Amino acid sequence: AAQTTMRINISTAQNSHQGVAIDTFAKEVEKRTGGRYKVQTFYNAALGAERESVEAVQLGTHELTFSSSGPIPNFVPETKILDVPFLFRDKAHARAVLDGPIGQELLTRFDGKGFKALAWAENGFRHMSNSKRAVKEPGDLKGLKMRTMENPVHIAAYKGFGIVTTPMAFSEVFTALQQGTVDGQENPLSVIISAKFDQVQKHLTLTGHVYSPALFLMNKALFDKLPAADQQAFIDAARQGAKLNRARVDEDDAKGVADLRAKGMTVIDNIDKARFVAALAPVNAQFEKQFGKAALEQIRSAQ
Ligand SMILES: O=C(O)[C@H](O)[C@H](O)CO
Repeated sequence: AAQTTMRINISTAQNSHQGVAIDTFAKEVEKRTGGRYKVQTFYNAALGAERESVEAVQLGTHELTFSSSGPIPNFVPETKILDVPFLFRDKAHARAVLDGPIGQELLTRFDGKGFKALAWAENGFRHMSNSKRAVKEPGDLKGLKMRTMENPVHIAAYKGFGIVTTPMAFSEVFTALQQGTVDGQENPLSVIISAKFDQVQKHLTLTGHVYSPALFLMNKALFDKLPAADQQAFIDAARQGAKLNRARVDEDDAKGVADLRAKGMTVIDNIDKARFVAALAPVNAQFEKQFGKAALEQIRSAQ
């Protein structure tokens, strides 16, 4: 029987929340299509880091990618609202928003930019790490040189803390931290652990300053050529991928502080979040003007 082999990649390790996502997706696609579609999985930025990969999928040089929302505004501007600091109360809030009508509407914004966005998934809440000093209050961030993703909302937000930002593809981060080009970076525990950033970062604070969604993306032309039953199979495979992805994030978050302490990191997990929110007031006010009160309240009031 005719079979098609496609490729999907991530910037992170096979042994991570995102590796679980794409391995689960590949297994489900094969099962739900009775072997007529197979998906080869690639890790650690093989086939490109996130921005390059989203571009590649748009071009069609490979078929699929799983990416955080970080580089997405370079392609689909509507997702920026999700990247606002301190927008989501907790993972349940974020997941409910993305799975429900608000997130579905955002998926439709990908169609006109040459993707099928199969499903929302999760990277996690992001936390600040660095080599220089323990961060116990927002003032401790001032002057730190921090790598960021290629995301305009994060860059503006972190400048609000007095951080000196440098956007970089994820594939360059470990080496930049090791060499001291930047003092630090920010990422969920799922990434910090799987990327072994404990080896090149002494300090971590659970600032939880933004929620980082992720997405399964497919080249639109390729998706549209799938038979209808197979389109449905790919969507359902992605949703199952998101389920196991989120479960792994939950496990990582539950055990991660003890794990990273055992590995030698000084992890500050007791901070006054209100103080960090207050520090961003000027930039918060700009985001409120940018996205509008209705859209931000629509998300904040979701339950
Ligand atoms: O820091 C980043 O670039 C991302 O969190 C990473 O590629 C996983 O999605």
